[PDB]
Amino acid sequence: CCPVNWVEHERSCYWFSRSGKAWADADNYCRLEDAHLVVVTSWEEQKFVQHHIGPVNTWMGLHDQNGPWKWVDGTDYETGFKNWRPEQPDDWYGHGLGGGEDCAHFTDDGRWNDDVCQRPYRWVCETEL
Ligand SMILES: [Ca+2]
Ligand SMILES: [Ca+2]
Ligand SMILES: [Ca+2]
Repeated sequence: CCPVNWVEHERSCYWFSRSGKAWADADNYCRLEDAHLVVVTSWEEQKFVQHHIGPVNTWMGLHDQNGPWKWVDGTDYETGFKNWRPEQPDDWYGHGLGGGEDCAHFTDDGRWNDDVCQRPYRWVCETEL
């Protein structure tokens, strides 16, 4: 069973924030719930998450902080589902905040973008039943 206020979908429980945090803080929040930032592995799961977040920048459990792109729960990135907006990920430095872009988020249309990990975005936690 999923906890109260969590949403069950295909053997996973999801929690959709209605507040924003920097990626590291969202990551910590999910771990303290015995969960992890959402790991998207199919078009079905992608459509499900999109439905609940709406047209809002939302962090997921995908990052390339100090190494290649990796899912927070160990799921393989190279052989897995991807939904990047064409021309992403670009590791952009042009925001002028220092560094590239190391954290993935759903954009307003659901396609993914890599962005500055310090930005405060909403987030999604996931746990597997
Ligand atoms: Ca998942
Ligand atoms: Ca990067
Ligand atoms: Ca980008």
